[PDB]
Amino acid sequence: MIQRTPKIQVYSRHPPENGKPNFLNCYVSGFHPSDIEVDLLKNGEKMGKVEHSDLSFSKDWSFYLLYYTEFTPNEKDEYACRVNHVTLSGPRTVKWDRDM
Amino acid sequence: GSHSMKYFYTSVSRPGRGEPRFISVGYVDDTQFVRFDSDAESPREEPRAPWVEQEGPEYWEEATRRAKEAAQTHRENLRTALRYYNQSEAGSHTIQKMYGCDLGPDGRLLRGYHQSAYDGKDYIALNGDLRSWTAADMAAQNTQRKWEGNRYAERFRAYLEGECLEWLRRYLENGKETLQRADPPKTHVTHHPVSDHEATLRCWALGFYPAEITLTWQRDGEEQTQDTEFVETRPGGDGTFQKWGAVVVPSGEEQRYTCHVQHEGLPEPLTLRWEP
Amino acid sequence: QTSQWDDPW
Repeated sequence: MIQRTPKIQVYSRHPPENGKPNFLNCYVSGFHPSDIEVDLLKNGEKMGKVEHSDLSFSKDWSFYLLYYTEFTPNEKDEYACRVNHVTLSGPRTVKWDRDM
Repeated sequence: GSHSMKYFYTSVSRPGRGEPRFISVGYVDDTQFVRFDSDAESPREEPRAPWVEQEGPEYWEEATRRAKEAAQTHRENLRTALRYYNQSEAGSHTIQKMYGCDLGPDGRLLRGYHQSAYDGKDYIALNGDLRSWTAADMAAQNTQRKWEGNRYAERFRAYLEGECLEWLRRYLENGKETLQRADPPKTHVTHHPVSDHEATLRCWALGFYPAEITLTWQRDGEEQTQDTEFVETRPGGDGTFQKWGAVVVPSGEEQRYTCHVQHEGLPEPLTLRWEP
Repeated sequence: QTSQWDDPW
C-alpha cells in the first residue's frame, strides 16, 4: 500500500491589504489516506475559529481540503499553516508569504 | 459551457474503532451542493449550496435513505475487499467512488462516469461505451463477474442518461445565477529577487470561475517550459479560484517574457508583461 | 440526486 504526502498552499482569499478584514486559506491536496491534521497559526499560536471544507478527492484519487479563518493582515502579526500526516516525520509548517 | 454533476464517495475502515466512515459530496461543475457524513451526530443529506436549500422534505429524506444504503453497501465492500486481497482485519483501508454525468451542449450525455478505487489505486471503472467494465486487477474481476451477471451497467446507464441528466438540468436552473456564470480572473505580474543574475516573474490570476484555466509563459513569442513553476489551481473559499505561474529569468531579460491566460470568462485570451 | 443503484463488490 502506498501513502502520499500533502501538498500545502497558504494564501489569502482577497489581496492582502493591511487593516482590511480577510480570509486565511490553507489548501492541502494530493495526499492519502484522508486522515490529516491542519491548523492555522497566528504568531505560532493555534487560531480560534477555523473552518474546513468537506472531504473530497481528485481524479488521481488523492484527497484535498481547504481550511480557512477570518484574519486581519497587519504588520506585526505572523501567520502560518501547520500540517501533520502519516507520510510526514512530524508536523510541517508553511509560513504565509504575501508573494505566493 | 458543458456542465456536469459528480458524486464522490469515501469509505474508510478503522479496526477497533467501530464502523467505517462514509462521506458523500455532490458537485455541479466546480461547486459543492450536498454532503453526507456517517460521522455526524445525526447522519443526513445536508445542503452546502444556497440554490438547493429550497428542496422539499421528500428530497432530503430520500437522499438520506439512499446515502445510508450506500454507506452500508460500502461497509460490506470493505470486508469483501479484505477477502479478495487476503488482508488482515487490523489494517485501515479506503474505498473511493466517483460517478456522474457530463451534460453536453446537444443536451445529451457527453460522458458518463462510474469509477472506484481501493487504497488509492484503480479498482474497477465503467468504460466509455457504458456497457463494459475495466478491472485493474484479478480481484476486481470478481466484482466484474458480479456486475455483468446482474446487468449493473444497464441499470447505471439508465440512471446516467435519465435521472442524472434531469436532476443536473434542474440544479442548473435553480442555481442559474451562480452555476451559469463565467467570472474572468484579475491578472497581474510580480517580480521577485532570486540571484545576483536571476529573478522570478510570477503571473497571477485571481477570483475566476470555473476553475478550468490555462496559464503559460512565452519567451519572445516562443512557448517557454524550462525554469517554470505552475502551482495547482486553488480555491478562494468564496466560490472562486486562484492560480499563478512563475518563471526564472536572467536579470535584464524581463521584457522578453510574457504571460498568457485563457479562461471562458475572458472575451479574448490575455497577454501580460511586468509593468512599472 | 444520488443514484439508486450501488452493487456490492
